[PDB]
Amino acid sequence: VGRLIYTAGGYFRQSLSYLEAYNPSNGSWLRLADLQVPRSGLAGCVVGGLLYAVGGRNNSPDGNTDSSALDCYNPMTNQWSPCASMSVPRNRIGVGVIDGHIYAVGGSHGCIHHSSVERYEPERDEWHLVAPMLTRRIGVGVAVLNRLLYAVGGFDGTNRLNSAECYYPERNEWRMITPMNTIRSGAGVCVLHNCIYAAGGYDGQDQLNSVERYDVETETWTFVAPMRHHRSALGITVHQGKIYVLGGYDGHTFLDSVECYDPDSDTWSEVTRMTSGRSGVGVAVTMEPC
Ligand SMILES: Cc1cc(C)c(C)c(S(=O)(=O)Nc2ccc(N3CC[C@H](C(=O)O)C3)c3ccccc23)c1C
Repeated sequence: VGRLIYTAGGYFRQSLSYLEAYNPSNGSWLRLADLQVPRSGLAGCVVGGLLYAVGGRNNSPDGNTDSSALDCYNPMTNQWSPCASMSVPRNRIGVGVIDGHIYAVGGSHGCIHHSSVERYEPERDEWHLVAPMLTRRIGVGVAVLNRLLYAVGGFDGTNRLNSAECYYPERNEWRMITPMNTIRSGAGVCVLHNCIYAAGGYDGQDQLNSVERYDVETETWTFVAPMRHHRSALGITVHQGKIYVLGGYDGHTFLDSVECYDPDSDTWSEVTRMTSGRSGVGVAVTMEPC
């Protein structure tokens, strides 16, 4: 359910199919069952000890193709299993989980930028569209806090976004929440305690290192200790009350750089480095493969 940091897919010269797990308890990396198709700018989530890869795109030399797929990886069997496909392909996707259901936010398909949202029901192996986001959003940040889905930043088609909105599943509607202090396309969005962190990204001109959090109670975005490196198209996850950023693009290189955020000590620290440097990775935390 939650023990190893899994890094699914990514990109470096082409869309990677790598599935490496990191043990923060001994700094080790474990290469596992490669993804059936390589994918990049996909989402990674965990539902009931099972790891899911949602969306992305296969930027290959033989031709680039956005994904509608939702694969499943099992730490016990160390196997990938193709599950029910989402109505649409969604590259630079956003995913969150509310009450054991995967929500698939925005993402792009060819020139189209999606405003749409779809909900996977693992018990039935079905995908059903729900009300769409108020804005079209790619490279969107998605986080669930208090059984509410939040879509942070992204790119509408014309503008890079600082805006964010919340989804209330019962009413099946989206309302805008306080906008960020910074414009963030290709952010790294997660939830730690009661705050929603939006780290790095691209403000239209440069890769960001700034990390700002949204406090739900107070409804205000606030800056915190910046990251060591500037990153857009980065991996983010929370493990044992510490935010972990994974790779991404700095403006010059596709980083191998993995940083941990101690919110208690308000500090970012170089924790390891992924085998290969890469961007657009899918990242989730679940049980070891034993
Ligand atoms: C540098 C770069 C160039 C190429 C050719 C590709 C293919 C990749 S990628 O695989 O990682 N995909 C992604 C490219 C660009 C992204 N955002 C970030 C900022 C950028 C913008 O508004 O300018 C759009 C992404 C966001 C989330 C996930 C994957 C993203 C990368 C990062």
